[PDB]
Amino acid sequence: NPKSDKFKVKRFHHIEFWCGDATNVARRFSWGLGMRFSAKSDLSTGNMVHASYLLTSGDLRFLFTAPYSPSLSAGEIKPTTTASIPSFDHGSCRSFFSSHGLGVRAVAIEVEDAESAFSISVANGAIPSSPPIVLNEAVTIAEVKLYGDVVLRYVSYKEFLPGFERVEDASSFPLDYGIRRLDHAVGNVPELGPALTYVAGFTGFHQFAESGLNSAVLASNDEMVLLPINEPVHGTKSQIQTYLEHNEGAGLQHLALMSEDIFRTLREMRKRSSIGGFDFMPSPPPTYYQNLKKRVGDVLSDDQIKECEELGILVDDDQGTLLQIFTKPLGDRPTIFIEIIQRVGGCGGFGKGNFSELFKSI
Amino acid sequence: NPKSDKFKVKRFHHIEFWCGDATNVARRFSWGLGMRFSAKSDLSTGNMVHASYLLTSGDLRFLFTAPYSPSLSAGEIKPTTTASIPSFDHGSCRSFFSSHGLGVRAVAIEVEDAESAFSISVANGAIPSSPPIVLNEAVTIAEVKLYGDVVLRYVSYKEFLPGFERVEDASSFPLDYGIRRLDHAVGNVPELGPALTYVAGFTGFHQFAESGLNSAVLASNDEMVLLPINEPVHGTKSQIQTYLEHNEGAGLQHLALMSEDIFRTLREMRKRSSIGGFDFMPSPPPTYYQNLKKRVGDVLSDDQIKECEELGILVDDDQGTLLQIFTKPLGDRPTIFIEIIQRVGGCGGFGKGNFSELFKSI
Ligand SMILES: O=C1CCCC(=O)C1=C(O)c1ccc(C(F)(F)F)cc1[N+](=O)[O-]
Ligand SMILES: O=C1CCCC(=O)C1=C(O)c1ccc(C(F)(F)F)cc1[N+](=O)[O-]
Ligand SMILES: [Co+2]
Ligand SMILES: [Co+2]
Repeated sequence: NPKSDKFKVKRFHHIEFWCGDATNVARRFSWGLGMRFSAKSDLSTGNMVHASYLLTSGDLRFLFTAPYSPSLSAGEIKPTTTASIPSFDHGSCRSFFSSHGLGVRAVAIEVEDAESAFSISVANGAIPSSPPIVLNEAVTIAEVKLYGDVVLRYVSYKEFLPGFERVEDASSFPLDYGIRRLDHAVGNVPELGPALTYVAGFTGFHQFAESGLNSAVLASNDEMVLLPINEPVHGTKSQIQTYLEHNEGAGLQHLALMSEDIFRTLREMRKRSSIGGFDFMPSPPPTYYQNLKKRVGDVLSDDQIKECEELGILVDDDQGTLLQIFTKPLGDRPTIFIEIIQRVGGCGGFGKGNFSELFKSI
Repeated sequence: NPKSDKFKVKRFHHIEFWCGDATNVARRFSWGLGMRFSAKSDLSTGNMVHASYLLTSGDLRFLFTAPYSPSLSAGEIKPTTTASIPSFDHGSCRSFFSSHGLGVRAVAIEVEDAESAFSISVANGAIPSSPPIVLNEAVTIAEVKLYGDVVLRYVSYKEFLPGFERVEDASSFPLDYGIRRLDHAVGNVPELGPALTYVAGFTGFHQFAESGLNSAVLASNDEMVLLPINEPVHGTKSQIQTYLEHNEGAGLQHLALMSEDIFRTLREMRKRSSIGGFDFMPSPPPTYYQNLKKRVGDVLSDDQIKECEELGILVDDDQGTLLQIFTKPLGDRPTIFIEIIQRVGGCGGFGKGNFSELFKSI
């Protein structure tokens, strides 16, 4: 950990999904994941450009943005626009959604100064996506191309964003399953070589870490933001190659959401998989948990290990051990999905040893 | 009722929504309305063109179709395609979804013969949308332009559709709130004149029926399919004019879903409005229900009338009385919404008298 970050980054701020209808996506994710309706920005607030709805579960913030009819804001220009997120564009959102479907547009990171972070990034090789825009003389947002069509959004403060309105405490249900923070966001790239040296080039992020894939992890000075990047290899399958085929290019593979009580979260979500929520990947056979008594027998009690077999949880090092489960793809395309992890910054790893442990069941 | 239908139509068959992501829309509607996951047609079944998911609640069938990546079916042509619905097209679906957002694409009606119904319709002035296609030598589907970009789909049998697969009885939750059938589907048109004489021209459907709108209803020989069409008037507001502005053209305004126990359905849905379901329109003041004892006092008991005020239900003629409630718009745009009705074919009317009864509260 040389702490070679070119500028001071704080932590993950929010994740912005781009879809054609932000309502139906925000309603499903809120029920399937337990994120309360936080803030809104649409025609009811005065936004004639895009409809944005924020879901929050602890510190995690999920934003869902969809475009309106361009004729509504036809009489507007950028200086007098009414969009809460000035980085928005009708052409880019419909191009992003027609090429990738439902996917993550921007991985937002809170920094010390967004205007300074934009200049240092661009001067070190970052492709500028959106110039720094000041908002109500309090919030500043900037965006640079991350990989594919996903952009890295810098945000700095001196409340979510201006223009948004906090929903009424009675008009929103305080849903909460246990998810608190965003752990890491992983993206798939055809070549990790040019990608790892690019992202770490304008950020100074240091590297934190039969296979079917090759991957490495970038992290900040305190390992609070973690950006793993994968690359496929041919000669097996290669589920990451099928990602690039169905996603039609690079993009964010999965979001890792941290929870305080992974058993309560998986109990709340598995009871909702078939009533609007999210379906989980197939659980490993008891052979996997028969070997769990040998790997984490001294780390976990048999009553708790057997409970992991009931929910189908994957366990896996030196600094500590982590628990993890993977949700099925979040939409029609077999692309983006969700990973629920519990650690006991970046302690426990990323379940890289589970690839060999899962094959041992056969 | 002259029974002047040019061909024998049976009843409403299904409704097909067109969105960019069929999963998130089908998961929300199933939880918010109580429709079980019926059949699917996607890559898991062999469809490399579109992802379609059928929701059923009694006889009502809601279909949700979204396009895949065109490169997946790039090596296919129409004779050797793998799409379950041959009427599908990547260009039309993305054009429909980029112009109208989430909306109804096809109002399907079961007929005696789809090939004959297509020929009689086209020969009487219908604009052909999709030619008749035979499916597994058992099902025949045909489509003609209805109004705007909505098309009227004819379907005839000799199971939903071939290519689809019935989901497993264990992999689907038997959700059921009480909705059983589709009553009527209403569309907004800039001019009902050219629209009413067009739709009734190639179908022979007879007319069944300060205002802010002008409307008329078309119906079959047995009044089992009901297609009301509205037109705005300027000089008030005009919520139908705002429909044509946000929908960017004509389209289906609202779907009327019939239920057997309107009180149970509204009790199941109102408890789910803030947890992924559908929000309802504002309920009328008790002044509206103070006049309910004078209009339907001899038609309903005070214990049941007071219960209608708790759920905020609208009541309204000669043949009988009907109950009705309107859901808020189903997505980002203030366009398409849902109406829950209970009748005691087409008996009770369409709540046309509620416009004057609602204004009496002031
Ligand atoms: O967290 C990461 C990034 C590094 C490599 C990786 O595959 C990670 C996964 O989240 C992960 C871990 C384990 C498995 C397993 F073993 F279950 F297949 C799968 C994944 N994965 O591809 O998401
Ligand atoms: O069913 C119809 C079609 C004919 C006219 C009409 O407006 C119908 C409605 O479903 C309806 C009825 C009453 C109201 C009221 F009174 F609550 F405003 C509103 C509608 N509507 O526009 O859907
Ligand atoms: Co991960
Ligand atoms: Co109606």
